[PDB]
Amino acid sequence: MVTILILTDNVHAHALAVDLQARHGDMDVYQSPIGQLPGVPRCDVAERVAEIVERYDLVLSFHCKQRFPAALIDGVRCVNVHPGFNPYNRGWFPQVFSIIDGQKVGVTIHEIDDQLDHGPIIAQRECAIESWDSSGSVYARLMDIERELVLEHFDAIRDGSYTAKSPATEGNLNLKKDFEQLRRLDLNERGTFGHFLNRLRALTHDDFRNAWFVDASGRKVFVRVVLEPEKP
Amino acid sequence: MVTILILTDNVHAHALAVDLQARHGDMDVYQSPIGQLPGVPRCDVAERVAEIVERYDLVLSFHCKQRFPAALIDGVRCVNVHPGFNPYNRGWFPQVFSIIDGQKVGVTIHEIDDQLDHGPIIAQRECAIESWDSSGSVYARLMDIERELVLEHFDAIRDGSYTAKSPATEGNLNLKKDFEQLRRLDLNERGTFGHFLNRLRALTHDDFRNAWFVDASGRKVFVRVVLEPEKPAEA
Repeated sequence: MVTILILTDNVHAHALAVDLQARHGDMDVYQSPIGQLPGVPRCDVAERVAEIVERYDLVLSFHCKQRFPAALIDGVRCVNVHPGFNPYNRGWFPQVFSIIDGQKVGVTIHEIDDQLDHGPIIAQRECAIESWDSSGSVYARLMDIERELVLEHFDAIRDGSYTAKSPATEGNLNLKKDFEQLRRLDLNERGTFGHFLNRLRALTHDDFRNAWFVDASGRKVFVRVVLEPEKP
Repeated sequence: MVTILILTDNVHAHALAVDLQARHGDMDVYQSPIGQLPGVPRCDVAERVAEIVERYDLVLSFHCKQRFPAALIDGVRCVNVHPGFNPYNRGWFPQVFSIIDGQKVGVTIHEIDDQLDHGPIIAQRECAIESWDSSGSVYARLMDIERELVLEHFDAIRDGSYTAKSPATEGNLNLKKDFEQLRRLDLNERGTFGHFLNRLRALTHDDFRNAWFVDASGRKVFVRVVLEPEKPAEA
């Protein structure tokens, strides 16, 4: 008896959403106008507030990066699923920034307020970062944890039977621009080999061409690292 | 009429030798007692000096790492093919060391004397090192260049009709221990990002596990780098 709107542009969250839908039933699964998921219906949130409010009991977003209209937040219960450990490295690509700065990463399910990845926490779970992890390998585990956490908490999210708690501090927020500035490797920058290995593995995600430098002759060169722990 | 002994332990130099033998005829191809080339006959050079000297007119080695017996050098004309640009980064894995120090790398065909990769140069050719090269990618090009250069100068080497010239300087020599020392990445070591990238690419060679660090829990982790230049606009 609970009508749920799911919104996500993320491929892994969408696969999760499709499974929740097969199990729950009264749930629609949409992406935004800029989403790139083929065959997934599209919802322009800013233009659909009264419709969403009239039709749904709960809006459940995954990996949302754009703030919801105040009227939406007020008109219906809005919950977001974020693949970082709030309030640390809120925003873009939490694992990239955690690999670099040592703070916790994980998955957080929280009530939505007017700030990004901010607001009362319903549940969260940490994900360990190993010395040999890259962004891509942490991200993969984060997607498993996300599925594990959401499935465990689904009934309480659907029913509203939790007591959510705001984090104790504001933490820190990373935006797209903070990621873009990390991508560029300054060949002149001094630091430890550990620091440099952290930077390269933080920027390594499957075959994405994230990290780049410009060489002594003006040519752009992309870089990633392959890290392999000795078997125990 | 020139009877040649080729010695090499290297798999690419050996394929080159077999091609030379097909064209030359009067040529035997051997590896050392420690070579790992399957089906390649073995020659213990130190134990075989008198035999080599009587049977052959030229000894031509490729990538030779053990100094030749003095009586051998004196008894028969000996020439080596070394995949570095003498006199710079002589010895082990020149492209590794040149990726790090910016010195020239290449292939050098030289007369053998009593030091490693030292002795009058018959011919050499440089191999450019790109910012995106690894040891592995430079090494593959060095093997092409080696075949190019040796084929070009083979008749002259065979006939002894060249005039070899000693390099003007001693340059420098790397041994196996110098390579092994590079392998351990100290996480506390300080340097530029450029220097560190040079270190990782120098230690990247196909899938060999050359570079490693130990993390704070004592776990050993191996490291390779993948570099790819932005593709030029379509030609």
